Amino acid sequence: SAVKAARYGKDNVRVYKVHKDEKTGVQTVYEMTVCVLLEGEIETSYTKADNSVIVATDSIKNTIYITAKQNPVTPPELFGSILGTHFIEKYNHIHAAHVNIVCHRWTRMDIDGKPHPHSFIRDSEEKRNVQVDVVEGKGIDIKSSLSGLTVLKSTNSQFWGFLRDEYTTLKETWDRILSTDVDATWQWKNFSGLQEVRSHVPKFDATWATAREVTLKTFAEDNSASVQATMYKMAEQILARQQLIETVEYSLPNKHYFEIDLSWHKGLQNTGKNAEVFAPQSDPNGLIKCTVGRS
Amino acid sequence: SAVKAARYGKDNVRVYKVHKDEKTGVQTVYEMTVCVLLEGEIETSYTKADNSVIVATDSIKNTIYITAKQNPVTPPELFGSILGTHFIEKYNHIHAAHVNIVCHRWTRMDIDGKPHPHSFIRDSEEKRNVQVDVVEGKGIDIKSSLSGLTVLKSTNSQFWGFLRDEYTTLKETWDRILSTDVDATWQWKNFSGLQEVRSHVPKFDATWATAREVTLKTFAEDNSASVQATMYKMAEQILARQQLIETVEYSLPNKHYFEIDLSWHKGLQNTGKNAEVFAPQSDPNGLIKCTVGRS
Amino acid sequence: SAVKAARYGKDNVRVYKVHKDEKTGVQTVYEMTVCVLLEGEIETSYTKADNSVIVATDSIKNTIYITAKQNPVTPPELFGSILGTHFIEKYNHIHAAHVNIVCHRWTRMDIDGKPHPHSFIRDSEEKRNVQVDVVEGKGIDIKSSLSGLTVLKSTNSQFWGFLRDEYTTLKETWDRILSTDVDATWQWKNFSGLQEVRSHVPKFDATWATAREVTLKTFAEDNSASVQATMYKMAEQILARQQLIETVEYSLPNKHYFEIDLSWHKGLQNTGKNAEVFAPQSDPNGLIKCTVGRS
Amino acid sequence: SAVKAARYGKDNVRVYKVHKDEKTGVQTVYEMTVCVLLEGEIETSYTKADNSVIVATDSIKNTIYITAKQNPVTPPELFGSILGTHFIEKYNHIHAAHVNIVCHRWTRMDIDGKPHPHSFIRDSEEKRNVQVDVVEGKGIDIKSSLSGLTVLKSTNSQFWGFLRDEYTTLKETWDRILSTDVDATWQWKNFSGLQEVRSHVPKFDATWATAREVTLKTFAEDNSASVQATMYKMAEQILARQQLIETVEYSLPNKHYFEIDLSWHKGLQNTGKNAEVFAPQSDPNGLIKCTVGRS
Ligand SMILES: O=c1[nH]c(=O)c2nn[nH]c2[nH]1
Ligand SMILES: O=c1[nH]c(=O)c2nn[nH]c2[nH]1
Ligand SMILES: O=c1[nH]c(=O)c2nn[nH]c2[nH]1
Ligand SMILES: O=c1[nH]c(=O)c2nn[nH]c2[nH]1
Ligand code: NA
Ligand code: NA
Ligand code: NA
Ligand code: NA
Repeated sequence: SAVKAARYGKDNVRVYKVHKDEKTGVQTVYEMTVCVLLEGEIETSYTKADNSVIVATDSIKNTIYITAKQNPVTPPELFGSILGTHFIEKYNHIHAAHVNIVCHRWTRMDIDGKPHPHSFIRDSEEKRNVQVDVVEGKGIDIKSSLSGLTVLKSTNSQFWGFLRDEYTTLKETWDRILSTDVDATWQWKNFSGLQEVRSHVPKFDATWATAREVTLKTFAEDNSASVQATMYKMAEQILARQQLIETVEYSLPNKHYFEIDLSWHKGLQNTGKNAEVFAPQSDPNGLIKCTVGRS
Repeated sequence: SAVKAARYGKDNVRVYKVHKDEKTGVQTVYEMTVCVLLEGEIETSYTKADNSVIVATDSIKNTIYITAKQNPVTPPELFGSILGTHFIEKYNHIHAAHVNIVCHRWTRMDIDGKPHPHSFIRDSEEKRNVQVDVVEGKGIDIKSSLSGLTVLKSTNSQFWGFLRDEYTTLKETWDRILSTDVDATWQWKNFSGLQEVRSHVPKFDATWATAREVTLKTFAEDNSASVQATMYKMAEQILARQQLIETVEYSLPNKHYFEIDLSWHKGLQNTGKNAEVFAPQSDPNGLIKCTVGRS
Repeated sequence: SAVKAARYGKDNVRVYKVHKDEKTGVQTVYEMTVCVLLEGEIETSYTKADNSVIVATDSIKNTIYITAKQNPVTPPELFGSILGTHFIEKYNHIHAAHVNIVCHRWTRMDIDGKPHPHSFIRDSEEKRNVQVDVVEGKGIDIKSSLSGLTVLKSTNSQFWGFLRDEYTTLKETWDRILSTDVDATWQWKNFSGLQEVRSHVPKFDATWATAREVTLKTFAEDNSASVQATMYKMAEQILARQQLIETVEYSLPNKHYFEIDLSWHKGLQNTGKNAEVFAPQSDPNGLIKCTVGRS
Repeated sequence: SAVKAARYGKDNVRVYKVHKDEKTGVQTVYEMTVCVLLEGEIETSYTKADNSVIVATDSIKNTIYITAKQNPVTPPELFGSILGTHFIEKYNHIHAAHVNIVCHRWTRMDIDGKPHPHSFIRDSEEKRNVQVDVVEGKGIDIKSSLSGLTVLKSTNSQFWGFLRDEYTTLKETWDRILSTDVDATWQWKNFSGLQEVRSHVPKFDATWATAREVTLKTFAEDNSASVQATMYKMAEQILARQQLIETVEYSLPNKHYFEIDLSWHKGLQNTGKNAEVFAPQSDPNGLIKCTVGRS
């Protein structure tokens, strides 16, 4: 037998950082969960019990805290690039670092119409994520994403004209509920190293904001022919607005809400144009994916 | 042996309702999870296999949908009271109904600065709940609550002057992070029946809004001596603003964020006044509760 | 306003303890999650910011580890009683301690037909729990339980003869699937203090084993007329086998598995006597409870 | 813009099937959760709102139930292969089907030492999974796995001799606790189609059993030099025992249990050779992966 692939590191490292403006008294907090996995010339730890090649996962944990102390943690694309580069430069025999960061929302509270200097609320479990792969001699590959953005529209979704055969029971519809949890990922062109990532720093927050805005507006305004058609419209717009993105991937569940026929009870009308009360279905769910790139 | 207590019903009934304004084209959605448990002269279903006394839990499920079709589902205090009253009036041998409702957030989207007519976002997993106990001859008892409101302040929390003995290692502090998930319950005076609940309908949404506002402002503005002292201030204010509330109960975890001593690494300073990077602790957590009533 | 009730402490304290037999080399592990909440003369911490009355929750955490180091952690009824008694005896102004323990399964592995000396498997998420309330001058109240015991029988469950009215759509059946997650609690007679709890130590593990065995055998062998009737049979037997138990409470979900009519597809027969493929329903679910005591 | 990749289908389809032996009266149940995603000539549903190419996800759901009615559902490798093949053969424009199956445990109850004919228990949340990719003209690729197998050993694990530098605080140890949740995947050689999969049917259950047995015995008996070294030993043995497997992948968290220094309290000794009480850590955790193939 032979080791074909190996990676190891530390997962689920929770990190909080506070920034304190001495002039204004305003504080800003960041909270993330970080995973770092390393690859390199480490096969002998598996095959020969040679621990000399192992940077202990506990040390990886320490390094994450030290790096957060000495560097900006925002935008997460930058922090992830700094963290991954550290490992490949510091250790001769480590040749790739894989950094995943999940950013948790701490949104500044408004009290009496004014932003509070040091109080925050978790407004939703929506996350902003990055995956950064730093590979020696091959640069820095970054995939940015938003996830856990849960939306619903109560009309202006249709689904008709699909294939009908002996396995089909679904009725065509011209008015249904559409609800989903949005997972959207944009993949940046390869960067040559940290200097290049640093050169593009302002684009990271701006592109996240654009991706979010395009997703929300398109969902709200499209008279949707299907999840497929609506998601493609979102991806097309993101690619148009940021030239440094190579591909956009969406993964969308179709979280079904079923009509409830109540006509058995005193002829109560609750279907079609008379539908008011629906039964949300926990499972199963449609799952629709697409990756959109440039012509 | 004898049956000392019994209750049965349907849990986890998901319900969605849409309201459509024909004049303006605006749609408003409500989504809840409902549990209804019944009590009454039902012992023989347990002791003698006498199913004749059982209103099937499937029928309870149907009744929830029918009731939602025929009645307002907001405020949830009213809907719960209507639903519970139905069971005790309809069935001679059912003498109490226990209705629990969890309301899920569907907040209207703003697109380009204007409220969208039929698109919604789940902004946080904060819930608004009710527990309604309808008991034949004893009226309607309602407990309203908010839960899952997650907040953090990065300074203006202290904890010193506590008991110190041979079990104590905790250092006194004059500046710490305070973070919690708020669970707050206000218990209404007993209502004589549905007519009385109907008479107070506007107070339900207004009191929820007050409870939320008081919680947020007090958390943000109190220079907190302890979770205990801050929570008492919240409860006192709610009781002052709504005379029809008898008690307010808070249950607050203290979600700890620990300093990380990095001085072992190149004398890096990250404690006390120099603390910037902290380690959020998933467990254990303090848990602090109090019920506040009137003198 | 006045403080009507207050309790505070530490939740989610994970504890592991190992016992090592020096003679045989056999090791035995215990893992639990512990919560301890205290009550007493502590109102002033809430009303006056008087922390002098607060035993810090961090100190409660330390005490749990110290107590586990110095005492047996099994049976959990005993450990909980020792832990609660400590707080009311040590602190003059603390008058009640509420201890909740969840015991996690670590079952000794069999390798090649022989029990391994120091390797364990988590065989299911079934838990054994205790709630111990130690109240100064009022003794020790213990509720023992098992939870998370998930079972299914594929036949020998019926449900017919229930109330039928205009809200009823459920068909009577003489053969259905029955599946549930068992939550069973037995409440001991009040104990005067630790000496009395110590006197009954062997009864705790034996009664847990009896409760589990009675639950499994009754579920498997009863030709069930309803969840109600089957659960009552379980409770009756437990009360018969242990005189020191005052009440037994069961709380059982009815986790539905629905028939799927496939007759629309080539007249395929999959209902009634021909039912082979079913759709498990995640929600809603029936919920049936009963508390059984002595005549 | 252009569609670079697309797949869509139905996720979270829960399925139960019962087999009834008429001769013996013995019943056997199977429960799974199934996901099926399709690929093919479907770009126009995204780009042109052309639904004519869409096999509705609802129809995919129906097909799963129909297929389960007409075919064995065990071993899951076979069922997944039948299900995937159906889609590529039935629909001209569908060229790949991706089937994921999670099998849930329903283990026959022993009552009074004898196997019960129709009663089952969920003994642990361990799963047996398959991923089957059926690609037109390219055969059938199957990855089989077990997951959620949670184990702990209380001694006979070591970790010393790792890299030490200025980021290192971890002490070397010759005796620690090792606990993990095992995720193990074996990838079969490509099969030419269903006939070939059918030819190897007995190997599927036997290889799963071997993988499980090798994992448990190796974990229990290895005096482990590291997670890396122990996992490699497991993989090597599986590859030796089944020639039709090409690679074995393990992904193992290192779920840490920390010593608790209690010496501050009356010089209590609870570290090193005196360690009895430990603190399980929920996070962070090491994460160690390896893929082992043939020389
Ligand atoms: O088994 C281990 N492998 C590792 O890579 C490691 N790093 N810290 N502790 C560890 N234990
Ligand atoms: O066992 C049952 N008990 C009930 O109360 C019930 N209601 N619907 N189905 C049921 N099954
Ligand atoms: O606010 C607090 N209240 C308490 O009771 C406590 N105990 N430890 N830290 C604490 N913080
Ligand atoms: O938007 C949809 N896309 C689909 O592929 C589908 N299949 N069923 N319903 C559906 N809705
Ligand atoms: Na390197
Ligand atoms: Na009545
Ligand atoms: Na006392
Ligand atoms: Na095809």
